[PDB]
Amino acid sequence: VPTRKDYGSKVSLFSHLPQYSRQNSLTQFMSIPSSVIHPAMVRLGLQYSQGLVSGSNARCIALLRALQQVIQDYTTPPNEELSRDLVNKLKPYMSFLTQCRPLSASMHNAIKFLNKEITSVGSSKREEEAKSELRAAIDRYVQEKIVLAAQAISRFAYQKISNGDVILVYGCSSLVSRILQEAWTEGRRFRVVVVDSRPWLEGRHTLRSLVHAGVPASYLLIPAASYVLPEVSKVLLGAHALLANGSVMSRVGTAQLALVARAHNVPVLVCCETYKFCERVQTDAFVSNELDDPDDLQCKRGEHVALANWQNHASLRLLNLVYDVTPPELVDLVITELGMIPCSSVPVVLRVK
Amino acid sequence: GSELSERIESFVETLKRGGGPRSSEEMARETLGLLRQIITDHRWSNAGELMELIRREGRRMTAAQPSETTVGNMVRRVLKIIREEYGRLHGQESLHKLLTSEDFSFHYAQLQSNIIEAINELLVELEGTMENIAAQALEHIHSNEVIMTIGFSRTVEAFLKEAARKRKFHVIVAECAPFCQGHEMAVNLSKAGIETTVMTDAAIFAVMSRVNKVIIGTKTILANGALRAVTGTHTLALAAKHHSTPLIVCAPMFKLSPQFPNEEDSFHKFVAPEEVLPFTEGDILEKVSVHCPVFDYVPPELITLFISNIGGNAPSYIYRLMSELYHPDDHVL
Amino acid sequence: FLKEAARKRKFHVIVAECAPFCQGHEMAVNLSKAGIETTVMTDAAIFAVMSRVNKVIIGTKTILANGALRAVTGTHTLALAAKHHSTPLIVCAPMFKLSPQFPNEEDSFHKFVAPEEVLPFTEGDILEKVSVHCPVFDYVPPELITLFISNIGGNAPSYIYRLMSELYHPDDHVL
Amino acid sequence: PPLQAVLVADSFDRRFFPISKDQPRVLLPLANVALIDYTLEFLTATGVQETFVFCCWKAAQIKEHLLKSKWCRPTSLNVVRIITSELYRSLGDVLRDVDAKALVRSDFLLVYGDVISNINITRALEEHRLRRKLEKNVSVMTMIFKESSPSHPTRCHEDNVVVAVDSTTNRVLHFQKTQGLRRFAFPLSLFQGSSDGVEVRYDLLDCHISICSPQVAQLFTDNFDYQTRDDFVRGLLVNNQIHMHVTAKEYGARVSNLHMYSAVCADVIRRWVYPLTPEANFTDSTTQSCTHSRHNIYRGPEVSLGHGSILEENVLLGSGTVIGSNCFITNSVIGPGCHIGDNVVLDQTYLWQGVRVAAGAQIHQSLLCDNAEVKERVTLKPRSVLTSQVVVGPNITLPEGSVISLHPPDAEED
Amino acid sequence: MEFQAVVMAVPKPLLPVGNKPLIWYPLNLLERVGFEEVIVVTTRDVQKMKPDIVCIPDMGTADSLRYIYPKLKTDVLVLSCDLITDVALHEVVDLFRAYDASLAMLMRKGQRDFIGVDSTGKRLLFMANEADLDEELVIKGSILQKHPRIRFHTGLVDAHLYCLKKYIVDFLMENGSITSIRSELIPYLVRKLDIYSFIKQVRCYVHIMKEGLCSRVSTLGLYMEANRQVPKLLSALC
Repeated sequence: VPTRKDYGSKVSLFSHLPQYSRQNSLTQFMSIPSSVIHPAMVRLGLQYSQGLVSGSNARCIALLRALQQVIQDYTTPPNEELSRDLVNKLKPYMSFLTQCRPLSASMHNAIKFLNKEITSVGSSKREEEAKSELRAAIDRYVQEKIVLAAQAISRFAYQKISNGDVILVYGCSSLVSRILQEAWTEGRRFRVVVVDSRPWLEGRHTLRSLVHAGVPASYLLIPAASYVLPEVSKVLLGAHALLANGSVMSRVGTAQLALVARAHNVPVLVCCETYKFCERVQTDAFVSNELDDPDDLQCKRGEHVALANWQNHASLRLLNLVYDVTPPELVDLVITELGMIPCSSVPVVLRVK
Repeated sequence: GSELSERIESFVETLKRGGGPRSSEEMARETLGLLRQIITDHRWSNAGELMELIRREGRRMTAAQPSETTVGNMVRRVLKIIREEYGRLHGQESLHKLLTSEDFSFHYAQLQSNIIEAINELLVELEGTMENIAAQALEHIHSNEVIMTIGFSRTVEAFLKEAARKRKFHVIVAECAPFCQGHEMAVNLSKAGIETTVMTDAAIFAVMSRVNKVIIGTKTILANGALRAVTGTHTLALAAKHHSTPLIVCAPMFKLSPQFPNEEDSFHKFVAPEEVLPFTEGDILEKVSVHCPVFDYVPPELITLFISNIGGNAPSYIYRLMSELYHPDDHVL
Repeated sequence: FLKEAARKRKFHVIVAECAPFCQGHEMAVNLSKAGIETTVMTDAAIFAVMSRVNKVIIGTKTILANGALRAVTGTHTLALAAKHHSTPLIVCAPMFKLSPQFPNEEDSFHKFVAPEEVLPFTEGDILEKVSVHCPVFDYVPPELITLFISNIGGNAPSYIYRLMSELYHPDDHVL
Repeated sequence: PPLQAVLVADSFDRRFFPISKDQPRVLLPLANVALIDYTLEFLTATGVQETFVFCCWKAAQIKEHLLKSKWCRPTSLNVVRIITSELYRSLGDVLRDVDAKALVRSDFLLVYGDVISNINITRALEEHRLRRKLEKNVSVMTMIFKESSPSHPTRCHEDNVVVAVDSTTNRVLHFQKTQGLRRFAFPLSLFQGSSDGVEVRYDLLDCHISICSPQVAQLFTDNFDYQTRDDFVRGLLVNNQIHMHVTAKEYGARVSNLHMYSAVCADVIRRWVYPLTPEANFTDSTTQSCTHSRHNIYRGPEVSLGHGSILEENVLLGSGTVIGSNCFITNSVIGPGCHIGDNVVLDQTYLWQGVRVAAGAQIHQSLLCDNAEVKERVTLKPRSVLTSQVVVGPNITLPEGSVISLHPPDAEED
Repeated sequence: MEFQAVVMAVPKPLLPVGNKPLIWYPLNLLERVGFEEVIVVTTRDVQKMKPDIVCIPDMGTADSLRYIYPKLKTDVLVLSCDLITDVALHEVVDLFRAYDASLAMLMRKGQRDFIGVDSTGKRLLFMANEADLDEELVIKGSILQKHPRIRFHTGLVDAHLYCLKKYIVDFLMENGSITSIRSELIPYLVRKLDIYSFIKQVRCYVHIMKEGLCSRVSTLGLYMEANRQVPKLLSALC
């Protein structure tokens, strides 16, 4: 498998991060009937590259379904044990998926759990029995780590929402949308303020999700967040990962919103599951991040595009960050499936399980 | 002559309907010229009638557009000039005056002439303001420094392009989401080879830990040292205060307004929601409230320095500069 | 840490020599021997250049039970300067530097040495009326620390209380 | 050459019949401002220097309102010429009279008396002038469209059209109305000329704005059976070409019925037709001054809001109003000089000048015209219309779709 | 595996195009991109990767695809014997993998059939024949409601390169009322027992090159044009 090529000139501060282009892909230098990589893995990597699956739990679910299909299509070779052979076989697939798009924390945790489950397979176990048990374990993981873990968080966040509240959300989040919909269904009467940002503009995925539910929702961009915050009662933010030092790694417009919310005495709430907890730490968005396609910053304002041909200018760089890190002092409450714990109890949950 | 009437009406509709002079300097220049033409092409025996008609014109101009404070600033400057000339040809409130202590009905012939000449000097000062801010570039920018700016400002652009001919540093431009005018400034800076970078507003805090100094401009400055800047600037000021990063403001003298932050619900400029949410969304536009404020308020405690044509000052001294430009009786106009 | 991070990256290193024991010069020479673009400065300038520093990385003699530090003198000033500019402060310390004691043994926390290092003996008759103190160590509060790097990985100060409970017994704190 | 315009004030239809038999449609207050005022402001903002207003139905009221307006002042740059005639029957007659009098000399503007828009027709005008320079006499008319959605409240009504335009050169090859059509039929000759790029567009909101040529009036004079613009467009394609221009960052809509009026008013109050906002006072009048406040709250001079009342959403309160206690007014427009009682709940209503409402009323999605009175304990269901001088008795709950005026046969009497 | 290449030749596949067999051009296209095995459905006299020749005793495309139904086990890649092109095959299957399309066809521009491609250029919405239309073109209302912009093409040439799923093959096998899939099944698949019962919606995508050979020979003029312009194709290929 050939390595993916870099596109454009990266920033000096982010020169250690890969920057790819959505237009080009690796499937041009691969077999049409895939042989080295599994066809399901190739489809998943193409969907990750084209941006068809652009979430956090959705990416993990798609990866787990592709892994289930691979295990179902897996056949152990002679003279080899399944425990080592499957682990050695699933490594190039993860390398190709990382080449397509940098993996998320949920995907890393799922890969680690599946590797542990495969390594913990006995030798005397039959092939079909082991494959069926692995599929059942993946199904139970999906059930009790995403589906069952969201209902507990929705039930815990219901007692924190009161009548007449003004909740401010940001971007697109499955857990936040589910919590708001269930709170409106239970009987709570409030209104939501949706904040969005360029170039993904995924906040509209939540806005039209609330109007279809009946919740009165407003829409505005992230530069106008300090104007609407004086009327906001509480801020509900989604988390892509909770680091071992209490910091919150999420969409690039999260730490800024939490900082501006602190200046207005607005409590900041973070919702995340226990399967997204990382044992690693991070103090700034410079050591580990993701550089998306820099051609997405181009916008047509008026008649022409100011960034139509930015490659001609030598000293012109286009930075398109994806993730950012929020310090623990800006987070007031963290809602998980175990209960409402402070932002400093992240290692404890990492130690219990 | 009715030519002045046509000019006044055209200027009023140009301010009220859309954007006329796309630069504060040209706006102040045309305001000063129109006020001079009003002073010349009108009959006033004493200074009282002239002051009254100038006040009425400035009031109707500010009623055409409340956010365009440069017109009101120029009107109040002309009023103050008339006041000094009348006081000089005839013969502020403080504790000394309150312990050791007037109408404009008298008539003078050459007075008008003097006033004209006074306006004249102000005119020339205009074509200095920009460079009078640019010449102080090397005194606030050293080599190998990371600088962040937001939006498109001619003053900050001149500052950076004048500091780059002898130094070399890093410049980051955060484009505003409603009006992405930072791309034009980024291209104009990269055309001079300054190693410019482009980013969004959501990342303003993310890279804030790797910025040594922030340099911005504004639309107008309040009497308490506050700022009426483009939206997203309050977030930048908060991020700079969180990391203790100095924030420099490049603004000339004609951007000082004696008004105080007490005119809420009209401080920000609201435009059509087409910029934030497009019209092709569908049926959801009937139940979603979309607001697109153009300007925002920046408190004085988040500012470190003010660079103007007179030099560098602190916000805690702005109250004096106002007293040296406008009269306390012309604050309400 | 610095000589292992320099074989694949290139960055700027500044070393502030302590006034009583100028041991920062040796570290500066050892770093410059590997080509890391090292700079030497005094303690009085620690704040002066603090506006142009992205990260501070230090070590310590021991770590208290509440996450505090017993570091070399002048480190509390560095922590205050890093907190003033919101600069992250990283602490490299192994597991054998954790002490269950709490900051309640004042008047003996710092190590006092002969005043010869601060004021020389050849000053004259003024040495009989001048009180000279040369403390070697100083106390650093836990709220001025951002991260702790140890052989087990990266942790926060607000978790140090657990690590102690995983290393020592509550009946052996007084010894 | 100076840009001219032809403003057809009289809308030859009876969509507002219960309100049309008393006052013309171009004088109905949308946001306390007449629609003809919005049209004149749109014409003057784009650079029109001469306008020909044709009035047939109730021409005296429109004429005096125009003479009392700002565009008829000697200091205005857009000269308004009121040309009233008593035997006008359709837009075709107006265009034939224009051709007879030879009023226009170049590419002029064709709009109706009720067109709310902030479109600046310069790019479209330049394209229409450049296209007419290459060809001899092609491109006789250029229609203005707006990109929209088939689910938008403004683009779901009779005016839903579907076109088959050439993407290389914007030219209308087919035009038809989708009134009660489950499927659309397109002729096969459309793919005879280019056969490379031909697209069917269904996301175009008809703004009823046209940049026409003097040949349009001649074609209307030749074909005497032509009545409206749609007939001309449909008859010219089956036999000269018709091009189009689409805008995406500007607003344009023609009020034709009640729900279109509601959508246009809701867009105007929500600043969708900026800079034409209620707080801007583009009419330059002293009785329409207003102040803008959070959540798009428009407050006139001396509104006298009572204690306990809540303004929750986009509202407009005129001058001389007075509101009682514990009121709930939202998403509604209140005309000048109104008297609201206590515990009144107004939502999506439109109260004109002189409307008096007693305490205890619940009005949702209803129109109350001038001098409308509501007694105590009255509930108005949505889509209820109350014309002028209508006083509904107390303890009476009107059903949905109730239209009551002083005239017997329209829908109901007093 | 992932696909199963099937080439039907129902002679023309033995016509010398550069002193080479005609059917050799698709077979060369099938190789250089995986495909270590191919199925060939040809006549009795047509005899010579690992080709799997099948002899057919009309027998059009559909009843030939359903004639080898017990041999197909995965998604099918149906081509024709008379086809010369330089297309990157991945550009087609990239519409079959990412979007999980039920049908992915390859076409080109011609230097009668109405093809309603949407704005993005990939999704296929309308596909009709001039012979089936009586007087005018009829478009449904929901199709225009979901997609307000439909760009129509008429000067396109079909390459008979179709990537199809397995339930479509099951539909063709169970329903013996469809022949010449290119003229009967593709407009039925674009039109959205039915296929929904066999799915365990229906999406059709089309790829266009506009800058390639993509020439399916069917007459004397096309044959001579392929003969004339195959030289530098071989210079870039061999």
